[PDB]
Amino acid sequence: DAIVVPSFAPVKPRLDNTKLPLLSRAIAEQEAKARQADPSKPRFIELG
Amino acid sequence: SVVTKSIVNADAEARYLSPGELDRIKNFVSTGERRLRIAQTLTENRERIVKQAGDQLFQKRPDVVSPGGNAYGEEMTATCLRDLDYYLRLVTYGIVAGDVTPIEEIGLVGVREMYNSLGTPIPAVAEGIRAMKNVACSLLSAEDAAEAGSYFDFVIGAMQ
Repeated sequence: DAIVVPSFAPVKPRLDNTKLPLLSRAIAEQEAKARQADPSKPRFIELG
Repeated sequence: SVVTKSIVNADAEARYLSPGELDRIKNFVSTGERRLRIAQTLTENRERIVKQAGDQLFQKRPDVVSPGGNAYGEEMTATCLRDLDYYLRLVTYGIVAGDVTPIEEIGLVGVREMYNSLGTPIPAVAEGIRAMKNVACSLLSAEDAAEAGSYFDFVIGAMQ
């Protein structure tokens, strides 16, 4: 009386992205470049 | 220009333009619009830049504008500022071309002959062009100011 294929269970992935190598490089770059000086702008010493 | 310099060196080899040289042409042609903008800003404020350079140059070197100097009297002072204006025009040409060959051709070949014949002090001219560099760079954005500094720097380096 049992159902061999009851239903297909969703799975929560163990490996969280934005820790994966490519995004991690990119996240580092966007953060660090934002904190650094900005090209093509008149005022840059004013910004915190 | 970048195009003519690359073509001339390739002509020395007689080879058709190398892939790297063609890529250089691609880069220059692609960034041409930004170059046009830099030249446009400098020529739009050409009057202010030139006059401020005159003020600063005379202040660093009062002896050129003192009595017994080349720039004594309104007419002589005006001719000195006209020379500064000519070199600013040359700098805009060089920015647009992307190479310093136009600046060299029009104004820098034989400048020592011309200026000492006129009696004008070449090192003082160099200080004036340095003032032009500072004023123009202040008007320009940081990215634009870096390139314009190079074009001014050839002029001052030749003057020495």
